Amino acid sequence: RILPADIKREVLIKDENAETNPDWGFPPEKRPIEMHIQFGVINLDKPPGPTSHEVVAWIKKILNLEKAGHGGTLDPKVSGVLPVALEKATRVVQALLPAGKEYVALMHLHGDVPEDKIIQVMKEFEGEIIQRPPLRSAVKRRLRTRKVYYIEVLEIEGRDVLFRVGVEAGTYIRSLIHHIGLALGVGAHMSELRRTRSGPFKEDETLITLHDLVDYYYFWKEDGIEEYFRKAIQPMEKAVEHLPKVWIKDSAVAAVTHGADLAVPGIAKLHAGIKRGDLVAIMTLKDELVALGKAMMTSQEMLEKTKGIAVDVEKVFMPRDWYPKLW
Amino acid sequence: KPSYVKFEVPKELAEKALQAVEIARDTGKIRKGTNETTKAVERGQAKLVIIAEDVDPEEIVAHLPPLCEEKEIPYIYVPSKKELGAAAGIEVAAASVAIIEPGKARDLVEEIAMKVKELM
Amino acid sequence: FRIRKCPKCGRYTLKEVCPVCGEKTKVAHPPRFSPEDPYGEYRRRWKREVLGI
RNA sequence: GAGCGUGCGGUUU
RNA sequence: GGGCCACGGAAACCGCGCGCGGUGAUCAAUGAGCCGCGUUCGCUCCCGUGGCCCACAA
Ligand SMILES: [K+]
Repeated sequence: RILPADIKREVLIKDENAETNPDWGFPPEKRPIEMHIQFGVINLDKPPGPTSHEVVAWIKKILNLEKAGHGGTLDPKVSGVLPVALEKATRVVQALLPAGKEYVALMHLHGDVPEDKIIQVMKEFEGEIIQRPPLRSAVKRRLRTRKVYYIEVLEIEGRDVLFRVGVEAGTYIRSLIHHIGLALGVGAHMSELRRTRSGPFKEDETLITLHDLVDYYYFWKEDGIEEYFRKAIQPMEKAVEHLPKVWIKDSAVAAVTHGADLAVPGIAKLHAGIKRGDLVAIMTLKDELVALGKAMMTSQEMLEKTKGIAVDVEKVFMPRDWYPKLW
Repeated sequence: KPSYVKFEVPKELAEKALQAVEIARDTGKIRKGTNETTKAVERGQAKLVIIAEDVDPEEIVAHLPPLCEEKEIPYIYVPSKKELGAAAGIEVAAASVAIIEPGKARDLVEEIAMKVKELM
Repeated sequence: FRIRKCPKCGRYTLKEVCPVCGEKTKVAHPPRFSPEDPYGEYRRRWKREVLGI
């Protein structure tokens, strides 16, 4: 059931007295709709048929967007969770692409095998696997190792095996089913695949179909009803829910957006358990995504110290004029 | 039952619908399948449209009732798409069916049309 | 497409009735979409009626 | 340019 | 100098697949075969050019 991105995180307080000025910045649900889109992500339920790239080309043209990027590419026949980051939020996909995924798969066995055996053998595939990317591949076809975090068999009906699988980014599911078939001797192929999760993007109420997406867009554009399309688009902050965070004081925000590295005296709060080199999200006290960065200290060091660079600022999402240049 | 099903249809009326398609097939002209049925309505050649109650996903046929009301063409439902397929003379299910020429079933069609009028 | 899921439970299954909740299951994959979207207008009229809008 | 992400593979320049 | 942001680091045709329009099938009507037309996302490094800042939070 568990991906690495599921870990419990304790929020620790550095400066209890830090307050945020309501005149500064735009917390997610306070963004006018147009700004909301500018900094938005769609939790798309990809239909079977088109490629992932086509689906985004349609989204851009129908929603009148200059740019949008999707996370891990789903195959033409595969449905399910496809995060689509829009416009100024496009670069957050980088927090997603490397995160863990979950699939529901239907495997067809080429020969009869007792149900007990199937479960036995599939259980043995949890852990590391070695694979080479297939011919139909966007990536170098060289040997590599990847984690299967879990396999759960849901149902067996004769030669059909329905299962959930949690995997590291870049794990090829056809290949995995082929090797399960060989371990069983009888052989197997994949007949159906659906992505049920990518990092923080799951099958919940935020998951939206193309139909609902374009329909809600038209309810907004042509009927003047903002509500539905508003819920169709998630704040870019969602794409960062699985990441360790550090929350910063109002007086550090503009500096960080100008490419200042984050020093310890700018920190108001942080998650427990941050290690050096870890990817972190830098947040305002209003829970706005400021920037992505790399930890230079551990959680306890940031907490214990009064000076020094806490986080190397590498990707800045928040515009420079949302907070005043307080330095 | 599905949100595209606008009104309740009694079993007797539903059976009359499946019989009307049976007759209109060999003695008149029907169109079978959602694309063919939809074209018929846009072309204004449909006399009656028959929609299966068990279409999943809904979106396959969901657009028909509003498009029918737009073109002023009567529509009615039947419980089963497999059964509606059989009636259409195909060995596969059919989500919707149009009657273009009623044939030996003109009066049955006109009867169906006037009781769904009260249900509308 | 053989994969189904219960609209209530959320459970993935091959069966017509959920082995967990007991509800009638639906096909797991979303409907196919055309960029041309010929009946969007009429589908939207149905959806507007559904949504109380 | 070198890589990544379940999808792309050609032919000119 | 450095950090950050932006822009650029190929175009035009072709195929498979998928769609639309047309026609509509000896168990694919939730669309066979055929015709015509459509149809492919970004990110990370790095390098180049330009912009904003140099900010231990005061
Ligand atoms: K994968």
